[PDB]
Amino acid sequence: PFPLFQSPASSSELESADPDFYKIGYVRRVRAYGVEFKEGPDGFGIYASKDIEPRRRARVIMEIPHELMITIRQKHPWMFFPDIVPIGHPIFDIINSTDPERDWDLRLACLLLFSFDREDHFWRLYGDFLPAADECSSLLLATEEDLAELQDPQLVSTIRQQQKRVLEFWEKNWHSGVPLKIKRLAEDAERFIWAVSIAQTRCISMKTRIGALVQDLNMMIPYADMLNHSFEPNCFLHWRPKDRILEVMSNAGQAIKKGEEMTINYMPGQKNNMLMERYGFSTPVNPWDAIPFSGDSRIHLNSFLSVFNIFGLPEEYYHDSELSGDDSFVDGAVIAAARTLPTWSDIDLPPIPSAERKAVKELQDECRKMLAEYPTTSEQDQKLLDSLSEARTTFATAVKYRMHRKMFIGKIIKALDIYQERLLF
Amino acid sequence: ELGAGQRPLPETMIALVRLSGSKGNAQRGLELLAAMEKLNYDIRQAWLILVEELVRTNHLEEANKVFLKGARGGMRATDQLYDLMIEEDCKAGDHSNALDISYEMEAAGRFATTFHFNCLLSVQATCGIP
Amino acid sequence: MIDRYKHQQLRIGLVSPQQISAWATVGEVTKPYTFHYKTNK
Ligand SMILES: Nc1ncnc2c1ncn2[C@@H]1O[C@H](CSCC[C@H](N)C(=O)O)[C@@H](O)[C@H]1O
Repeated sequence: PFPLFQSPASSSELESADPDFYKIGYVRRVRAYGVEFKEGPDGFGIYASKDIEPRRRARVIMEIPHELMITIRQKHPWMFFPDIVPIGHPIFDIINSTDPERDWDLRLACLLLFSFDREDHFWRLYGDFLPAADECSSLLLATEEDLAELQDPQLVSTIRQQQKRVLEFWEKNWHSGVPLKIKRLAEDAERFIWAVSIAQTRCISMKTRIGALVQDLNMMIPYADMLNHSFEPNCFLHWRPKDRILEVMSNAGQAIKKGEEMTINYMPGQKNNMLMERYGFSTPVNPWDAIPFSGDSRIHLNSFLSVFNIFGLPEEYYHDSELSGDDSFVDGAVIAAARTLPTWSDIDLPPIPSAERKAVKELQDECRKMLAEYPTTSEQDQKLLDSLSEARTTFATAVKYRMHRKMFIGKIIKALDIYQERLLF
Repeated sequence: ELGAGQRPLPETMIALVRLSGSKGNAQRGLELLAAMEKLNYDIRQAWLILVEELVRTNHLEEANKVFLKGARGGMRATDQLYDLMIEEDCKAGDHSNALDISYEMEAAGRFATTFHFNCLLSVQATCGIP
Repeated sequence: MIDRYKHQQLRIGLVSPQQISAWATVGEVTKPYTFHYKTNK
């Protein structure tokens, strides 16, 4: 059992990030504790370097000083903290000539381009680790080929509406008569589209106390956007006001195993269409995805909730792991079914299994129709992705969005199937 | 059901405590809630219904015992329950329990708005000490 | 945020002769004496 006798000497897609990535932040008083940055074909990501033994309170994971971020108030007037825009600079007129509630992304894009031009700004170095125009997964960069494949008239209309708004803003504020200090920020219309895409896909709104002032800031925190999204996060963002440090803290009393990814929820609860519009990604396990349904047929959700060990109020629906034992089927996807499915419930009225069985097939009779509405199948799309070897990443996300929606329909079909038979016991 | 030897369904457990709350049997209600925790279930959601039922059946004094005991545990009640429970106590002249409940709400992550203070003032204005 | 209320009134005032008697309840003093010179009593 001696170390000499013991001879210790997968996950190939994930490689350790460039050491300079953490080093350029480390010199700026950025500390990451027990975690390391790994990159792959999907992108960056923070993965634990060791087992995180749970404590009484939340454990500090990362610290980001304020001076490394780009922050702008959500509400007029537009004041920038770690103030980088000089007084009288023409870029402020562009920022100030924006919609107070619709053009939050545009105001961040102007600051983002302005920061890249500044020589002393930290983001001119951190900008090299941002995804390029092709690598970014934002739908704002997608063309009609990916949008048509997306198969969502509502989502496509919104995306094409944003593209016109962003492009026309660049045309108005980047004509031939602008000063060179403004022209060099966006030499072509395409770059400004990429700037807005980064702003939309990486803004982190938060109420922070800077000194004696409390306000809501559309922040651009570095090293913290790299955290991926999950509706059941293992860590959250906490702003420490005394030293202007943004703390990334793992949930209190939760153990993180070696190599586990650290994730935060970008939005509290939203549907995949909102995530595609904002961040350009979708999750099949979204507990907030809905689906239109006729109200004629309904079931007893209390029986449905209990059979999958789902407890709490609808605002706090969650699944219990130890009660179910293993239950590999139950996930966040079926939790959304508890909300989007038409249901009925009285004080304590037990349901009629035959009537529900009469309706479960009738419910599933409708469920096969939506899958038939989409010409492709859930497995057909993912098979295409594996076969696909040369395409834009927005095309893959558009495939994933319709695949996740189709699986969400596929998941509930199985969910009603197991629910129907389990109702007998 | 216990004699047969299988775990009762949560819906059955929820119906039990609600029935106890309808008759105001506080001792029975808390005993069943302890069983759920011993059965490793979500006591909080059932605990809300039992407290509401006691208030519904005008068993306010018993409701204070159940609500406070859950409040000291750490579970957070709904916004409606805090508003309902505080207002009933102040209508019944139970500022001592209402103030204690309000403190538990503050520790629960919800801050007393103007509505909650108005309920407390309705009783303090009659104490004779401005 | 509910302040932890702590009301402590500290009143002062003239005392009625009855309450003076209440302090001595019987504590009537008549002899202008003290410890005895010899017996120390
Ligand atoms: N849970 C998740 N699943 C899939 N993609 C995700 C994700 N969370 C974040 N992303 C990706 O990251 C973008 C948000 S910015 C997050 C940084 C990014 N993950 C990176 O590696 O640099 C999304 O548009 C999406 O492309």
